[PDB]
Amino acid sequence: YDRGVNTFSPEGRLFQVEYAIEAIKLGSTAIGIQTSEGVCLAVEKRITSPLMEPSSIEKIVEIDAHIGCAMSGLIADAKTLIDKARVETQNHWFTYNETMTVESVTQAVSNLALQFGEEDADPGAMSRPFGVALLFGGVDEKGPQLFHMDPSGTFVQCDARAIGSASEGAQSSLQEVYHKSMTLKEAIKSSLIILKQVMEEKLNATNIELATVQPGQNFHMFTKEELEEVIKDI
Amino acid sequence: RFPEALRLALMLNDMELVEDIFTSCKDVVVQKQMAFMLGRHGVFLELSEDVEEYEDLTEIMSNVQLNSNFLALARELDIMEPKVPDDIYKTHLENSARMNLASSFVNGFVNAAFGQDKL
Amino acid sequence: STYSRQIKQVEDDIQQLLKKINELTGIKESDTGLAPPALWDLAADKQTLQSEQPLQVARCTKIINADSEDPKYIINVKQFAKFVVDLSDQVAPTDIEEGMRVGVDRNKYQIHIPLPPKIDPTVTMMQVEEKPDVTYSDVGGCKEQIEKLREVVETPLLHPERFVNLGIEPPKGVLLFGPPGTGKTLCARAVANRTDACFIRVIGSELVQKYVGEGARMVRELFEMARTKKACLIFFDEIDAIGGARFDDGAGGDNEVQRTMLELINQLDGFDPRGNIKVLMATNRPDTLDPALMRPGRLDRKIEFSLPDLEGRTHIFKIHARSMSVERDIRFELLARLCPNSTGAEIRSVCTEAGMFAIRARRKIATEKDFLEAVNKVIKSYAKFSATPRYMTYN
Amino acid sequence: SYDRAITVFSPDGHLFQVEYAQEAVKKGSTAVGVRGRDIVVLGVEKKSVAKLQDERTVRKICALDDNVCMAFAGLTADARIVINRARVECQSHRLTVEDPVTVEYITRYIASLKQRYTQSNGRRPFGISALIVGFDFDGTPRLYQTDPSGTYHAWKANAIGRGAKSVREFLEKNYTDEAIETDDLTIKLVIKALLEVVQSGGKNIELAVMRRDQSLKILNPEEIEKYVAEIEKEKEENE
Ligand SMILES: Nc1ncnc2c1ncn2[C@@H]1O[C@H](COP(=O)(O)OP(=O)(O)OP(=O)(O)O)[C@@H](O)[C@H]1O
Ligand SMILES: [Mg+2]
Repeated sequence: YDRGVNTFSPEGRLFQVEYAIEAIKLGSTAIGIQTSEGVCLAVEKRITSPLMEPSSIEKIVEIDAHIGCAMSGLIADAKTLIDKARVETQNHWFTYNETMTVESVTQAVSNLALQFGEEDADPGAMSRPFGVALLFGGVDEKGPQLFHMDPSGTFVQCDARAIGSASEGAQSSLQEVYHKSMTLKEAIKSSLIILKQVMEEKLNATNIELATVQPGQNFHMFTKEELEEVIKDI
Repeated sequence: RFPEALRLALMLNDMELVEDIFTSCKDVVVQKQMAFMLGRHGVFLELSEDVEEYEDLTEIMSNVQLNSNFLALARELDIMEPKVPDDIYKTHLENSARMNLASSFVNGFVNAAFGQDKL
Repeated sequence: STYSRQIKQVEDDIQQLLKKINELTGIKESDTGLAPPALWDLAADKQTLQSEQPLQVARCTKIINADSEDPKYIINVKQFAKFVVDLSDQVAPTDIEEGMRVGVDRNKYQIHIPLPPKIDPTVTMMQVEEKPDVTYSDVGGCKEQIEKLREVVETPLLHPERFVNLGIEPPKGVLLFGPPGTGKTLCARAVANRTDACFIRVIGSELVQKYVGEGARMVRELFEMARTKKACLIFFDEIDAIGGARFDDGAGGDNEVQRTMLELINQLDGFDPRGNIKVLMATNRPDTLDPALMRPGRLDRKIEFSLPDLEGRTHIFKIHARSMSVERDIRFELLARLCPNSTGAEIRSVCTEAGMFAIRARRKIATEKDFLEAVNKVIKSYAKFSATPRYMTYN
Repeated sequence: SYDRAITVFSPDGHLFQVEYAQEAVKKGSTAVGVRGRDIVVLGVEKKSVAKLQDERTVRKICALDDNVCMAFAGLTADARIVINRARVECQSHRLTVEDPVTVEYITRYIASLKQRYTQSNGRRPFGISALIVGFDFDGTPRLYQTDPSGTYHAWKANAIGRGAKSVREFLEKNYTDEAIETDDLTIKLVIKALLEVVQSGGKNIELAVMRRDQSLKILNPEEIEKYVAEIEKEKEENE
C-alpha cells in the first residue's frame, strides 16, 4: 500500500513491527520455565492431520549444546534467526574458546530484528520483520537462563514466559503456579499441565515437544518414552 | 404425580382432597414443592406434629420465607436501590395535596415489598 | 372425524354470525381512511365543522407599531398572498413574534393561532419512536467503551444534579469508531433502547440531497426540531458519508456535501449555543472526517471500538451462544483463542454456522466439533472477504 | 535494482502475498504423494489432456536427483525455477559431501528458498507447493510437503492442488498398514485417491513410482489403465 515498512503510527508504533507481533497470536503455544535446576521448554505441535508425521514438526531447536530455542508464529521465519543464532554461536567459541552467554545469543538474534527496509538497503536485506517469537533457554555462568524475544527486537529475561496463541491464559497459569525455588521436574509437570488445558487436541506424547537444559548436562529433547513417563500423571 | 394432582384438587377447591393428597405422599421433597404451591395459592393446612418435617413444611406453606427470598432475588437482580417518584414521572423530559398523595401512592407501588425507600 | 360435521356446521354458523355482526356495526371501507363506527362522534363532528373555522397557515413578517395599541402584522400567506392584518381578540399581543408561523382566518386574515415551525417530514421521521431490542448486556468486550459512552450520552440526562452542583459541563459529543462489525451501531441501538429523551437516528447518506443547499437545510431543521425538546440525542450513523474533510480539487468536488458538513459543524459549535442536544456519530472511516468535525466541542469523546481481545471475544461468544442448544463442554475460551483478530459479527456468524452445521446433520444439540467447523468456515474460509485487515489502517 | 517490500505484514498479522501464492497453488492440478514400505508413489492429475499436446514436455513430476523426485502444484514457471535450483544444489551437495542428498536436506533447501522469496525486497513469493518423495541412504522412504510460505512437513500420504482437501480426507481414511503392504496396493491407493477428484478416469492420471535402489519410473498409460481396471473389479466384489 502507500505506507512503507519503516513507518511510524501517530502513537509511536512501528506499523510493521506491531503487525508482525500480531502474527504470533496465530502460532502454537510455547512455554518456557527457568529454575535453579535448569530450563524447561515446551511447545504444542498442533497436528492438523493423522497423516502428517509429528517428528517433522520441529519447534524446539538445539541452538548449541548449552542453549535451545522454542519458536512460535511463522515457523519458516524462525529458520533464519535460528541459523544466525547457531552461526553466531561457535563464532564466539572460534575466537574466544568459550560458549556464549544466553543473553549474548539473544542479543545477537535481536539485532537481526528491525534490520528491514525498502530503500537505501542492501540487496540481501529483509523486507519485513520476522513474524516469530523466540524463547531461548540455556545454562551459562549465571546458571539457567530463559530469554524471550519478539519481532520488535526486544529481548528480556523471564522466569517463566508463555508465547503463542494461548499466551494470555498460559501466562496467567504460569503466574499462578510459578515459584522461584522449585525443581525442574515440577517445572516440566506444570508446563505440561498448562499446555494440556489450552490445546485444541488432546495431549499425548506425540503432539508436544519437551526439552531441558540443565547445569552440567547438555540440551536434551525428550523422547516419546520420557514424554509418556511425565504425561501419565497429567 | 402428586404436584399436578394437588393442582387439580385446588382447581376443585376440595379441602379434604387437598389434605388427602398432601398426606398421602411419602416423599418429603415432593411435599415441600406441594407446600410451596399451596402457599402461593393462599391455601393453608394444619398438619399434625406426627408428620415428618412439620416445621419446614408449615413455614413453606405460611410464606414466612417469602420476604427473604424476594430480597435475595432483588439483590441478585441488582434492583435494591430505591426509586423516587420523580424517576417514574421523568418531569425533566417534559417539554398540591392531590399531587403529594399521588406521589406517595407511586412511591408505595414502585418500591412495594422492597423494604427500602429514599422518601 | 365423528365431530367433523358438527365442526363445519358450527364454523359456518360462526362465519355467518360474524358477517351479520359486521352488517350492523361497521368494519368496511378502509380505503378512504374511515375509522370503525364505534369511534364516530358525528354530532361533535358537525359542531366542529360549524364552530371551528378553517385557518390558513401564514408567516408573520413585520410588526408595525408594536408599542401602541394598534399593532399591524404583515403576514405572508404561503403561495396565496401577503396581507396587513391585526390579531384576534383571543390572542395576546406578546404571543406573536416576527418570523413565526401563524394561522389566520379566510375572511379578514386576522391572526388566530401561533403555530409550530415548519419541519420537513423526512426530518420528522428521523426521530426514533420504537426503541431497538438491544441492551448493553448484548455488547461484550466493550466495558470501558460502554462506560465512556454512557457517562456522556446517558448519565447527564438521567442524573443532571450530579453535574450542575460541581459546576461541571459534561461532554456533548461522542464519536464511535472502529472496524466494521465491531459494535458501533450495536452500542448506538443499546443507547436508543435505554434512553428516555428524544432519540433521532440520522444516516449520513440521508443527508445527501438532489438540490443545492438542501442537505444543509435538513441539518438546520434537524437541530431546530432537536431544540424543541428539553433533552435530545442525535445519532449520526456512517457520518463519513457527509463528514469528509474539505478539499479543493479544481472542480466542484464535493462542495455541496462539504456545505452540509459545515452546517452540521456550525450547529454543533457555532455562534449560537447548541442547546441540550448530545450528538453521537459512528463511522468505520474516522480518518476521512474533517478536522473541524473531529474537534472537541463537536466530537468531545472519541471511543474506539477496536477488535475484542481474548476476554472480549470469550464474552461475545457467551453472549451469542446464550440461547444456543450447545453441548455441556464447549470450550468457548479455546474458540476465542482460535480467532485472534475477529469482530463480534464474525463471532455471531460462528455461533450461527455452528448451529447450522448441527441442524444440517439433523441434530438438536451443537457439539464442540460443530463450533470448530464454524470457526474454520467463517474465520478461515471466509477470511478472503474479511473487512478487518483493510479497515484497521483507517482506524 | 528494484527494492520494494512485496511481502509485508497485514494489520491482521498475515502475509497476504503468501496467502495469495497458496491460493495460486489451490488453483493447480491435484498431485498426490504416498509413502509406502519400499516404494514412494506420485500421481498427478493431468488437468485436461489435449490430443495435440506433447505429454512428454508437460510433466509435473520431475526427478531432482537419482533418489529424489518431486511433484508440484501451482504456477508451472515458478516450479521450473524451484526444480532447477534444487537440482543445482543437489549436485553441489553431492560434490561437497560425496553422498546423495537426503530428502530432508533438499526439502529444507526448497523451503528456505521459498521463505527467502517471502522476505526479500522486490520478489513475490513462489506460487508452487511441492511434494518431494525419495529414499534416504539407509533405504527409508520419505515424503515431504512444502508450501509457498516456506514451511515443510513429513507426511505418510498427502495431496496438493485444487482437490487437496478431499483427497487428503480420503487418504486419512484409507491409508493403513494393510493398504501399503505391497507396491501394487500402494499404487492402487494413489490411483483411488486421484479418482476421488479426477472425473474422466485413468486418462487424466500421470503416475510415477520410485523403488529403493532404483530410479524414478513413469508409468505408461496402459499400466495405469490396468490398475484402474483392477480397482473397478475390486469395487464390484465389495458391493
Ligand atoms: N461487542 C459486541 N458484542 C456483541 N455482539 C457484537 C459486538 N460487536 C458486534 N456484534 C455483533 O455483530 C453485529 C455487527 O453489527 P453492528 O451494527 O454492531 O456493526 P458496526 O460496528 O456498526 O459496523 P459497520 O461499521 O459496518 O456499520 C451486531 O449486530 C452484533 O450482533
Ligand atoms: Mg454500523
